[PDB]
Amino acid sequence: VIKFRAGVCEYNEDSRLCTPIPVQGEIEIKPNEEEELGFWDFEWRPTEKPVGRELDPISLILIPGETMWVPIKSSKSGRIFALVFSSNERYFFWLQEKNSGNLPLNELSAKDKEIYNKMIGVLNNSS
Amino acid sequence: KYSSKPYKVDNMTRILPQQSRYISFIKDDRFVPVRKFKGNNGVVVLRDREPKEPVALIETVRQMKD
Repeated sequence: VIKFRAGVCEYNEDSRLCTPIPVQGEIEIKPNEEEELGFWDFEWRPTEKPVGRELDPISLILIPGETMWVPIKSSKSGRIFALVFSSNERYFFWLQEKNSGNLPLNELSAKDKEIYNKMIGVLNNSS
Repeated sequence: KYSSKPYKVDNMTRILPQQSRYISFIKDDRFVPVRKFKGNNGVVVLRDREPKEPVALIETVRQMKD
């Protein structure tokens, strides 16, 4: 329905700083095959599988009423998408296009008002 | 034309039946087959060396379409 471009980083969490790696990947937003789940799913397009780590076309599910949107968790990097789960093996995303990075980042990821009206509205909406 | 001592080049090179005879088996090239004597024309075979790590990979057409 809506095309989107992103990537993934490692799982190591110490200072909440994960350095992205030039890995080719794409994620798409589709509710389900039969649309019987009631919420949009985040999948991974089978583009490239770099050797040296574990990468497979595995899907991802979201739980409404739990995950909260943090604009950025990192004081060094930028445009780090933070979706908080419970023991779900979180998968961090990143925005491919670079609109920023030359200015201090507090709530800035893509747009303060635009992004705030996206993930919050989808969180409360459930089918 | 003539023949001389073989030297190493990069991957995906055109090899004639007279060109393959001088291919040498060295652990640097990771050649460990069962036959142990090769260099004829056609496609050769490389037996699994270390199961703990793969040898290498290059982007091909079959990987995407198959």
